[PDB]
This record gives sequence, structure tokens and C-alpha cells, in this order.
Amino acid sequence: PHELESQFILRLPPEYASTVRRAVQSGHVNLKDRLTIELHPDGRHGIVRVDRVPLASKLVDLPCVMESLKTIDKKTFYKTADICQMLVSTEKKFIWNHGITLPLKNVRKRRFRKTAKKDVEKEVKRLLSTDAEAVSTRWEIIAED
Amino acid sequence: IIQHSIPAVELRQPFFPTHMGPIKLRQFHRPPLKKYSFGALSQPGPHSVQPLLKHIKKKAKMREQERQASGGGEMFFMRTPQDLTGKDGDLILAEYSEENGPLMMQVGMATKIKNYYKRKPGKDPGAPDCKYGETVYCHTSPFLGSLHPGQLLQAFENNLFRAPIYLHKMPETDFLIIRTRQGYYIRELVDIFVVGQQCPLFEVPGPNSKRANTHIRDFLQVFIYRLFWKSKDRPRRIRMEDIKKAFPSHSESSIRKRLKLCADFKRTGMDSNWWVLKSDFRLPTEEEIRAMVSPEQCCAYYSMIAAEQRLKDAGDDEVRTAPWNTTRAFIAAMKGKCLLEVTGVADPTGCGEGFSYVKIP
Amino acid sequence: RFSVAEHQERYKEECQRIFDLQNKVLSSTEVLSTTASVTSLNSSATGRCLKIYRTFRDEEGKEYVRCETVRKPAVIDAYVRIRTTKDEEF
Repeated sequence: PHELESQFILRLPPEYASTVRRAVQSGHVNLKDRLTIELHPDGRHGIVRVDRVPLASKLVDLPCVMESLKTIDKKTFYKTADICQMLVSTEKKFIWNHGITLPLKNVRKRRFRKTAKKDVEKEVKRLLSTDAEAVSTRWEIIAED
Repeated sequence: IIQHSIPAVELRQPFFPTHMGPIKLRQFHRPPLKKYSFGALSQPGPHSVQPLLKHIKKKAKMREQERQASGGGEMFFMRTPQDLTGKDGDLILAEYSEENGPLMMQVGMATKIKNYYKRKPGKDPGAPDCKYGETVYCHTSPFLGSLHPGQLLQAFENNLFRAPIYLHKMPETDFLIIRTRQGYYIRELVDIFVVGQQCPLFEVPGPNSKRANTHIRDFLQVFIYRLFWKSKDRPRRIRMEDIKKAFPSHSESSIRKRLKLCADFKRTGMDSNWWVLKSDFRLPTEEEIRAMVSPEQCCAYYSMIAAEQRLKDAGDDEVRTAPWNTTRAFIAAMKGKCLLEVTGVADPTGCGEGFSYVKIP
Repeated sequence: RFSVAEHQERYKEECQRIFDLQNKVLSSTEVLSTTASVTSLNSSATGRCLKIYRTFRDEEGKEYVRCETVRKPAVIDAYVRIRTTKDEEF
């Protein structure tokens, strides 16, 4: 079978980004030893090791949706993957408010129409299990108390 | 005019899913980073990224050899799923301004970049040249506004929408990591477009519409025909629980309705518990199956069911912002049926920027 | 009392001006400095929280009762919507 490739964006500190960029544009396999990525079983934490120097990483959710588009003639572009995550290196914390481009900054706060967390469904599933495992349930919409 | 990849026009399941559950409809076009169970990345620990520069230039030199061996004209290259990898070719990125657009391309579909250039009054030097796309001189503005004299505007143009794009240079810190089961791979990016508000050219159907139910029935029929084509036994035969694995929300009465014509169930003897193909039935050819369902209809259906989920999760203003209403409003405004209030609540920005596509008399 | 050219021209100019503004906003390479003020909704129209009493049996022999108060109007809506639907499923 075929599995859709999973592309994400890696953001590095600027000096480390310059060393990684120089090693990528060089093209040797020396970069392969120099740059490693360890993703922790949290799923939202990691180390990126540039030249064997550890950097602390967080995999965050991006507010917009990006799409990689490949081409052979620079006139027709074929969509290859959807990018929604970024492993910035240096829950609410794992959500990025800004977009990658310069015009998109504070997009989630200003350029996004109010949208719901769809979280609440999981919380309701937790309450329903407790109700069904009980015997007697008493409910009242309340006031200030 | 738009020629999608052969995985896209044949509606392969990895790229065009048969069924999307609720947690997969909430993560529509935002696929999370999945953990592998088997493979090299499934073992926990540090993993080296691998620089592909020799792979990119080897594949580009090989494609140029293929093009010059075929007479030197323009060629069609995306014939396999392995052609749609990010490991080769010139990648650009495309960011969207809206959170949830009314229409959005699936993986494997093609789009074009058109540079609309309105000449200056009288003498003009020529279109400011651009790295990507082809230039066209537009007297009649494609979008809602009109171009200034001497203004070039790039745009994504395909069958789904048409949207103004704006080339920005990438940040100096961001690279692109393509992870697969075997390892990590890194490219740099230099070009990233920002896509403005889309002008929809395809109408998203409504829920329980006639076009909606027709697309569901035709998609199930195309999947059944392609399972019959994939069958190796001579009286081609399929199993029902393959279709029940693909479409699990379907009642089995509808699947048996699709299999009633073109197949019959063998209970006993040979081919038992199989749905063999009827001997008088001619299985349709590849071009007929391609003419049954279009990929843009699948994108419109996916937009409808994703918006159905988002509205359902959020308990009339929101209903107006649903893509069937906004696509109907914009296409009706383009024929001149009706006008749109350009300031309203269907505004995907939430501020004065951007349009709202809801009908006004 | 125009019912024709006035409406059409007004719509056209709002379209062109809005488009121009959008074009100016997106192609800006100006750096933007790093919550936007919004109306704050009350704990629902009624300003009423939800409290649930649960009766359960512990290991050996016990009958403890748990009173749990849900102050989130979002959890409230989804909870009681299901309860009202169930009141009608029988």
C-alpha cells in the first residue's frame, strides 16, 4: 500500500539555522551525522541535536494550513502533502498563534473568525461513564452558590 | 485543462479516503504526526536526518532525459504514487489566510499559477516577469475587484477555486522535514505563497441533497468496480467485508443495492461467500470509471462533511458560513443572479478584511 | 429612490475597495508586533451552572454519594442536550 508522507517544518535558533543551512546546501552525508531528531513519548517534546549540541523542542500546531506543491515545469503544481505542525527549537502551549509568513502574525487572535475547539466531547464521555456506573443521579440547574 | 495525477483521477484511497470519522473530520487537512508501530522510526531514540540534494538533481536530470527522449515537448510525469513525494522536484509552500476554506485540494491534484496583468493605459513596458506561472493579460478582472493599470496579480487557478496568491520569501530559520517510516529527510524552502480569500468555482452540495446522495452512491459504485478489476480469480469475485471496511457508516442494504446489479452472491459450492461478477455484465473500462466520479466532486463532498462536523460540534449565522450556502451565493453572483453583502458574518477574517459570500437581492 | 444603478455601483465599489485593502494587507513585508478584546459571554443566558449528585457502592459495603458541580457552560450544553434526548428516547 501507499502511506501519505508526513511533512512538518523545523524552526531552529538563527546561528544553528545558519549552520544547518550551510550543511544542507553543501550536500554531503556529513550533515546526516551532525543533525539528529529525538521525539519524546509525550508527542509534543523533543531534542534536535545540531553538531551534537542538544536543543529543546516543542511540536506545535499551526493556525493556518500549508500545502507543499511540487512542479516540473513551474507552470502546473501538484499538491504533495499538508503541513500543520512545526518543531520549534531553542494543550494551549502546543498551539502556535502566529503564521509562518510575515503578513500572518497574530492570525489566530485577529484574522480568524471566532471558532470552537472542535475536548468538550471527551469531557462529556468522561461524565457519561460515571453516570452509567452509578445508581441514583440528582440534577438541578443552579444559581449563585 | 487541469490534469491531475493518475493516483488522483483514479481516486486511490490513501489520497481520497472512502470514510472519514469524527476525529478525522475535526483534523481535516490538519493531519497530526502519527507514531509508527513498525519501522526504523518506531524504535525510540535519536534519528539522523538525511540530506537529499543528490536525489533531487538525479531525479531532475532523469526527468529531463525522459523529456528529451520523447521529442522535447512538455511531458506528463505524475503517473505513480511515488512521483508525488516531496523528495524531488521544485517544492513551494502555500499558506492559507482563512481557517477553513470552502474548497480545498486533496493530495495528488494539480493547480496552475496564472499571472493576471492589466496593461497601463496606452504604452506599457510589459508584465513584470515572475518566477512561477504563466502570464495572461486580463481586461476583465477574474476576481471581485478590478486590477489597477500596470498591476500584476498572481493566482492559483484550477477547477475548484481561483484565489489570489502572494509570493513571500521563507523565514531564515525554517526547513522542511519529510518523515517516512524509514527516516527523516530535510529540504530547504525559499518560496512561500500566501493564498487570499478563495473565489469558488465548484458548488459544495448541501447535506442530504440530491447531489450529495448521488455522489455517495457513485463513489461506492466506483470503489466496487475497482475492487472487481483488482480481483484475480476469473469470474471476478469480491468480498462484502472489504466494502464494509471501506464504507463502515453505510447500511449494508445500500451496498447490496449497488451489488445487486453487476454481481450475485454464491452461498454454496465454489466461490462460496463471494460476490461473483455476472457473466453478461461488461465491467466498465478505465475511462468510463473515471467519467463516473471526478476528483473535484470528492473535494466538494469532503468540504460538506467537514463543515457538517464543525457545525454539529458547535451546537443561523454559522449556517450562512457553511460552504454550500457560500458557494451557491458566489456562483450565483458570478452569473449575475444576485448580489452579495460584502460586509457580513460569512467573512472568514472576522474583521473588515475579506468578503462575505451570502446572497442579497 | 434608486433601486438599480445605486445598489449595483455600491456593491461594485465595496468589492473593489475591499479587494484593494486585502491586497495591501497580505503582500505587506512589514513586521507585525506580537488577547484581542472580545465580548465575554455570561455562564449562559440564564447565568446558571450545572450540579450532579452521583450514588455508588464502594468495595465491601458502602453507599457514598458524590455531588459534582460543572461551571463550564460548554460542558453543560452537551451534557443536558444528551439528557433531554434520552428523556425522549423512552
